[PDB]
Amino acid sequence: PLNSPNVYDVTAWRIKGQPKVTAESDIGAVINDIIADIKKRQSTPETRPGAVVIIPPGDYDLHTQVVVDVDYLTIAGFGHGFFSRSIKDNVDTTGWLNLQPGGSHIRVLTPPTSPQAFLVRRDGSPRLSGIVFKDFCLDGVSFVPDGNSYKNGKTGIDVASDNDSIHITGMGFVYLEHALIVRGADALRVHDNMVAECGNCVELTGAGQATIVSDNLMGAGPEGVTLLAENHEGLLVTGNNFFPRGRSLLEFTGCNRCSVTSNRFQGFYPGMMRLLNGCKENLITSNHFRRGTEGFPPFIDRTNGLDDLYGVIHAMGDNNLISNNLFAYDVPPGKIAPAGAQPTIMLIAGGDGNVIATNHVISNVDTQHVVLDGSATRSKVLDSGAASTITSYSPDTAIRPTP
Amino acid sequence: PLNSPNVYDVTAWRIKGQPKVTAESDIGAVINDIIADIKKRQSTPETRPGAVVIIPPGDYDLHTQVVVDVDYLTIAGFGHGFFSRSIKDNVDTTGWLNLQPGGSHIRVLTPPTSPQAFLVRRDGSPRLSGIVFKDFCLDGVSFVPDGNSYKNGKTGIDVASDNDSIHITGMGFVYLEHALIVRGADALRVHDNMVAECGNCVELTGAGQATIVSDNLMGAGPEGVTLLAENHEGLLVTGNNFFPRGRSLLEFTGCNRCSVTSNRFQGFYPGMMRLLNGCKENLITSNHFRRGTEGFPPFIDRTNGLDDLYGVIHAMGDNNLISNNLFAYDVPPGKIAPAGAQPTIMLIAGGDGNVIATNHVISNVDTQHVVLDGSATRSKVLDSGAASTITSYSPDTAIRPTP
Amino acid sequence: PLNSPNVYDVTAWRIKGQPKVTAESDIGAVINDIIADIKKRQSTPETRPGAVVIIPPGDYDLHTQVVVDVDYLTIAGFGHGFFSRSIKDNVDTTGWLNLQPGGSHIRVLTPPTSPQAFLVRRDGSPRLSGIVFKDFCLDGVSFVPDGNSYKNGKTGIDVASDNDSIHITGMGFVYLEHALIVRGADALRVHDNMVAECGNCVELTGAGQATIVSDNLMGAGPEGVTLLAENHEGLLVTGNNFFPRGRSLLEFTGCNRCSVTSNRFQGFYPGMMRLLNGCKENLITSNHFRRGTEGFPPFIDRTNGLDDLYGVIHAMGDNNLISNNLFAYDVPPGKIAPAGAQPTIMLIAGGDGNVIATNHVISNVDTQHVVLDGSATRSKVLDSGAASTITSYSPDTAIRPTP
Ligand SMILES: OC[C@H]1O[C@@](CO)(OC[C@@]2(OC[C@@]3(OC[C@@]4(O[C@H]5O[C@H](CO)[C@@H](O)[C@H](O)[C@H]5O)O[C@H](CO)[C@@H](O)[C@@H]4O)O[C@H](CO)[C@@H](O)[C@@H]3O)O[C@H](CO)[C@@H](O)[C@@H]2O)[C@@H](O)[C@@H]1O
Ligand SMILES: OC[C@H]1O[C@@](CO)(OC[C@@]2(OC[C@@]3(OC[C@@]4(O[C@H]5O[C@H](CO)[C@@H](O)[C@H](O)[C@H]5O)O[C@H](CO)[C@@H](O)[C@@H]4O)O[C@H](CO)[C@@H](O)[C@@H]3O)O[C@H](CO)[C@@H](O)[C@@H]2O)[C@@H](O)[C@@H]1O
Ligand SMILES: OC[C@H]1O[C@@](CO)(OC[C@@]2(OC[C@@]3(OC[C@@]4(O[C@H]5O[C@H](CO)[C@@H](O)[C@H](O)[C@H]5O)O[C@H](CO)[C@@H](O)[C@@H]4O)O[C@H](CO)[C@@H](O)[C@@H]3O)O[C@H](CO)[C@@H](O)[C@@H]2O)[C@@H](O)[C@@H]1O
Ligand SMILES: OC[C@H]1O[C@@](CO)(OC[C@@]2(OC[C@@]3(OC[C@@]4(O[C@H]5O[C@H](CO)[C@@H](O)[C@H](O)[C@H]5O)O[C@H](CO)[C@@H](O)[C@@H]4O)O[C@H](CO)[C@@H](O)[C@@H]3O)O[C@H](CO)[C@@H](O)[C@@H]2O)[C@@H](O)[C@@H]1O
Ligand SMILES: OC[C@H]1O[C@@](CO)(OC[C@@]2(OC[C@@]3(OC[C@@]4(O[C@H]5O[C@H](CO)[C@@H](O)[C@H](O)[C@H]5O)O[C@H](CO)[C@@H](O)[C@@H]4O)O[C@H](CO)[C@@H](O)[C@@H]3O)O[C@H](CO)[C@@H](O)[C@@H]2O)[C@@H](O)[C@@H]1O
Ligand SMILES: OC[C@H]1O[C@@](CO)(OC[C@@]2(OC[C@@]3(OC[C@@]4(O[C@H]5O[C@H](CO)[C@@H](O)[C@H](O)[C@H]5O)O[C@H](CO)[C@@H](O)[C@@H]4O)O[C@H](CO)[C@@H](O)[C@@H]3O)O[C@H](CO)[C@@H](O)[C@@H]2O)[C@@H](O)[C@@H]1O
Ligand SMILES: OC[C@H]1O[C@@](CO)(OC[C@@]2(OC[C@@]3(O[C@H]4O[C@H](CO)[C@@H](O)[C@H](O)[C@H]4O)O[C@H](CO)[C@@H](O)[C@@H]3O)O[C@H](CO)[C@@H](O)[C@@H]2O)[C@@H](O)[C@@H]1O
Repeated sequence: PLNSPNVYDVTAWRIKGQPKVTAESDIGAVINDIIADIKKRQSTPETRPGAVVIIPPGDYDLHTQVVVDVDYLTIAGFGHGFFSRSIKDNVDTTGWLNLQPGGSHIRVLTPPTSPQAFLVRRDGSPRLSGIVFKDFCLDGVSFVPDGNSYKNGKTGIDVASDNDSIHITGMGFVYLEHALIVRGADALRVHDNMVAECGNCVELTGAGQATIVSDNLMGAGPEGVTLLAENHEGLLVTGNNFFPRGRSLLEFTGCNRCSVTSNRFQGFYPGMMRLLNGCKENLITSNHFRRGTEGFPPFIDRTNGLDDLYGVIHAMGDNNLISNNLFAYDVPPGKIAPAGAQPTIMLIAGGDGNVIATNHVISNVDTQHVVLDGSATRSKVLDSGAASTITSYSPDTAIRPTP
Repeated sequence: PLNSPNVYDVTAWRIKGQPKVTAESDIGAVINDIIADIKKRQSTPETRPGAVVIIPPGDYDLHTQVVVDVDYLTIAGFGHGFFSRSIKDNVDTTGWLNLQPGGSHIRVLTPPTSPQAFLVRRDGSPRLSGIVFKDFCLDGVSFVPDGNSYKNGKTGIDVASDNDSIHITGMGFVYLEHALIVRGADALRVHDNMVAECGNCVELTGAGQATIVSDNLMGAGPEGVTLLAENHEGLLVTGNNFFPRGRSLLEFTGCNRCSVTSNRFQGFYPGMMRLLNGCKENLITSNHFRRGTEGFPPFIDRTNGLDDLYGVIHAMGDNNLISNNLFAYDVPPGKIAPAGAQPTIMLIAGGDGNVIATNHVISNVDTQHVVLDGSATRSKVLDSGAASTITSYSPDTAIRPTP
Repeated sequence: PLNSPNVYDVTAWRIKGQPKVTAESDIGAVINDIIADIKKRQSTPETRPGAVVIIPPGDYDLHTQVVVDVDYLTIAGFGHGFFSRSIKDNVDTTGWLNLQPGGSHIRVLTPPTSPQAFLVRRDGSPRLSGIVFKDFCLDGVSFVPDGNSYKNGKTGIDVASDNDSIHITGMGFVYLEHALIVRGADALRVHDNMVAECGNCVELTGAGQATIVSDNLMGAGPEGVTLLAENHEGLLVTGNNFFPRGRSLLEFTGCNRCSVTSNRFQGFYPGMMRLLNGCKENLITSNHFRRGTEGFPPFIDRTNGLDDLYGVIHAMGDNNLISNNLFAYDVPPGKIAPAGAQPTIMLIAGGDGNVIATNHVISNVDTQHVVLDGSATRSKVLDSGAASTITSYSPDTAIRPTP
């Protein structure tokens, strides 16, 4: 294709001894054989620049899990190929000109014994570095036992060992229980992807540093996360459009000194944003939050099991700045839990020194813009509603009502 | 080029029955023939993954409108090829080493009755999904009757059918009356494009959902729009650099629960930002606004017909938050209209519950930072200027002057 | 590879009469020969659409400086190939599977008399236009006399003449004294790059207009700048993750009407953000600032020579809005300079009309959240700390303490 042995076309690669295996029959087997060829040629720590695996547009079955254990592997297609399998699965499709996702289309047909399509893992040293996934489609094909479960035990990309400077861009993920998992992410960029109709979209697990999640379209399922970060420092979440129907849109546990700025959040359940287990010194600013109710009939009675006192934002931690956000709450009074409750927009569930400043709230019913738990200390609430919209169970909250 | 029938090189493709037609002579005919080949091979609703059309760098004439009616079509070049035809058309080009745009360079030479270079449209179902335009140049070549009219009736890309997950990235648009139009956009991304010296840059028409317009350079002409959205819900506009000389830089009509955050706006006329016809619950925050005067001699006496009482931001609708913006106004007193008037920076033209908070204004003349129309109800103006810079003709506006 | 003479593969291109000069031995010489071939074929101002130079993954030595003097040259690899040479140089690498960066990997081995790998420069008109550098790695290989000096006199990309619509995206820069310098930038985009372990990351010198620096990961060295801009107008800095250890993370000199919004800033020294020499009318909003101390043993005793009274933000100029930011200051008393001093978070060193509004500061010791020099005029401090945390030596500062 190019005059370099480090450029692979999955549609041109023949597996020695298995002449019937094609990218169409098992792209997993073809890419593992390509990686074996890389490891054969690149055999010292000063001769391992990696390679690019090109996936032309087409339909490819993946039966065999790909183990990515080399630095600077690029897996690159020519399109994210996103298609709403959720709408297809729930309407009359008579006369429809297309019935599945496309582009550089990998159908994830992994067994339960190796359920991640791409397992990015190296035992040993150093951190896996500079791996790129871009411009292709990972499709779990079906949920179990029906299209509305958001369950199938399949993962698109699982990075399971400490990693540096990974770049996930221009991807499409659809109908995976877990689209993308990255554990121990250092200097990760999840940028300009379509991650929708997955049980869970992006899970940043274990710990992380200096990460950017930007310019993504994401929608998850009601038992799953849209974006989750665990023990991240300096994660920046910006320019994302998060839409239903994750249990949450943004969930941090033990994340400190992170920034969630300039995003759009639309959810159908309480607890769209959760800062859990002592999140400290986070900036939650310049975001648009819309709490609505489900319009799509197959999900109308589906819930994340939380009531409207949980908060649109539910925060437990110290010295977070929740500022300069707009909250638009519109839930029919008969869909509010418990019956006759004032919904909570921002709940300070616990912690010291949290500051809520310049937030504009619109609701169709009487709401508490801010509730602060009895355990909250040295809280500040400025210009985020009339006195009558701010509930401090804590005796020491300083409150400036909107004039 | 690759071992897939779904990868096309426009410079290698021969049209059966028209053997002398090349990408150089009519790339539109070549791409139409390629799309016919895709539809011949991809002949069932479960065998349509689409294809990539590759445009090497070069000068290509497009005479025949391309009709894109297949899902997951990627059209990709290797460069946006942007060149200022505006400077070229208006100065002495003696000894100039280049006189036109380049990269993957499509000269748009469409007939007046089929003027859009790319018409993206399908009659039937489902929505066209996952189409990608990237990394090429669409050039309208000339404006008529002269280079400064911003008129030629040509469009770069016109999406005229309901669409899902379209991605427009790394493009160059120049000297088109309309660069990009997208009707009924759902989960659209207009990302990291150069759209400049077009009459109109980006028109998001009809209605839309869950769209991101991010990281673009845009500049339009005095009778057209830079970014227009009509009846959008959850549109996120972030990281854009909007420069002159559109009639407006951002124009929303009937848009609700949208966000315009972390952009740079430079305009030479009033009405740089317009929220029109009852826009509700939009966040307008963390933007830099610069109102100046035309410095390029060919356009010095051009106007958009609006006076300085119209506003840098003109807002008509309910419950918008306009916060944490900087406005730098510098217009020679002789060019301010009406004669001797104080320019208006933010005009609330009408609507209920709008909040203006924490805005810094600089002006070379005495200005009203905020004017509220008499018809505005339950408005708040916080820390957006001294009492002498806020005019509320509405009697129920709550004003906290900057201390 | 494709049926166009404007598509070059550096691994396929042979220099006629120099068969020993390959991409591997001197990719500089190869690309210079490709540019001579472009110039020979594209011989008139109406036949210069430019070309693409494709860099497959591999290890390539660059001994000869590349002179880019043609419009619409795209130089494109398949991977940024980033690897921490800094960690590699300072820890036990026994059993390490990789010891250097990779991807589309250019080892910069330039002579001291032509030290920039890529010099983008043209004498004559018009401005160089539409040049693209994407998806490859520029590696300076070593700092001298040891890995921790940040010194080698090498530059990755130096744009030395006036330019329009340049695009730098998906790049990796490592172990260069200067990664990227762009003089006289007009409509430049530095987007989604990895620029780390360089003495200086991005220097926007001379003057500039309408530029975007977005979605980058950047880390410099203690004598150098992360992002520098000189006399820029309408620069937008957004979505970036700036980490240590530059002298500063953002340094503006004489920049006016620019915007720094929705970024993450982590530094180990005072003066993380500097608005120097009369910066006017800039927006600094919705940013996360973290001032910490060096944790990586090899750099523990390194400093940028400034004391803790300099400021996390140091501003000298008029009418800047510094609002809606979070500052997390944690420096052990034994590392504060001078010993026993009260650190300053935001210093207004001078100028007229600066506004500081809605800033949340956390500090491990008592700090002055805001200090205004005696020379400051018409300053506003709103909701950026209790009265005991704001010090105005200027008599005309209006202060509203946080309630
Ligand atoms: O909530 C987001 C979440 O839901 C998913 C599906 O599980 O996305 C659903 C989506 O639309 C829901 C909505 O419409 C469904 C509908 O169709 C669409 O197709 C139309 C025809 O061209 C488009 O014009 C329209 O814009 C599309 O939304 O399906 C039926 C026909 O197939 C129509 O009756 C519907 O219009 O359902 C309610 C019904 O009132 C509407 O408000 C929605 O448009 O959700 C968003 C909008 O809420 C949209 O992007 C999706 O299509 C999943 O992808 C997400 O995770
Ligand atoms: O003094 C700063 C100094 O200490 C270091 C670590 O030695 O960092 C601590 C840190 O937090 C200080 C902070 O919280 C302390 C602590 O508080 C929890 O318990 C309180 C019960 O009294 C609750 O009120 C509070 O909500 C809980 O978070 O938090 C730690 C758990 O992470 C526990 O070790 C403590 O018990 O002190 C006050 C409360 O007293 C809070 O406002 C702070 O969060 O200091 C910085 C803030 O300056 C913060 O990042 C750290 O976690 C060291 O690095 C510092 O130099
Ligand atoms: O307002 C943006 C809008 O206008 C367009 C043109 O229709 O962009 C023009 C632009 O600059 C206007 C400005 O400069 C014009 C001038 O400078 C250009 O050319 C020089 C040499 O080729 C370059 O060195 C310089 O950087 C260019 O800007 O062009 C003429 C001929 O070269 C010179 O006489 C000018 O100096 O006009 C005045 C000076 O007359 C300056 O204040 C301007 O810079 O607008 C922006 C800056 O305002 C800049 O990026 C553009 O070049 C169009 O592209 C936009 O939609
Ligand atoms: O009570 C909420 C409940 O109603 C639903 C629709 O059944 O949504 C309405 C909505 O808006 C409420 C809001 O505006 C009402 C209305 O106002 C227009 O007319 C007024 C009188 O001339 C003007 O003062 C105002 O500026 C106009 O916008 O808007 C409707 C059309 O969109 C008209 O039919 C109404 O007359 O009520 C007050 C004004 O009384 C405004 O602040 C509101 O915008 O409710 C939500 C906000 O809570 C908003 O998104 C909706 O448009 C239903 O969905 C809700 O549960
Ligand atoms: O309406 C604001 C608008 O007016 C201008 C003048 O057209 O500013 C008026 C304003 O400032 C006056 C002031 O400006 C300093 C000046 O130079 C600074 O910047 C240079 C780099 O760009 C440095 O080399 C120099 O050392 C700096 O002092 O700023 C301009 C360029 O930005 C230069 O033209 C100026 O020389 O002049 C005095 C010095 O005499 C300074 O203290 C001021 O900063 O006037 C009021 C104060 O009365 C102030 O609020 C305004 O900024 C224009 O620059 C503005 O955009
Ligand atoms: O400050 C940024 C600046 O420093 C550079 C190096 O010059 O980046 C360093 C970095 O980490 C510093 C840190 O840990 C380094 C350390 O750990 C890494 O490796 C571990 C697995 O081997 C990972 O689990 C961990 O996440 C990595 O940070 O490297 C050594 C070898 O592994 C270990 O001894 C270290 O623990 O140093 C202190 C402790 O010494 C920790 O607090 C830090 O994580 O900083 C960035 C994050 O901004 C991270 O990616 C780097 O590894 C340079 O690249 C930057 O300009
Ligand atoms: O499933 C809902 C039932 O569970 C309870 C707990 O037995 O509600 C849990 C719930 O709301 C609790 C709530 O109240 C607590 O704190 C108050 C102030 O400190 C105190 O007076 C209450 O006695 C105590 O229960 O939390 C907030 C205050 O933080 C308040 O608004 C709530 O009433 O926990 C979630 C919040 O974290 C809510 O979604 C949920 O309702 C019982 O009350 C429910 O019937």
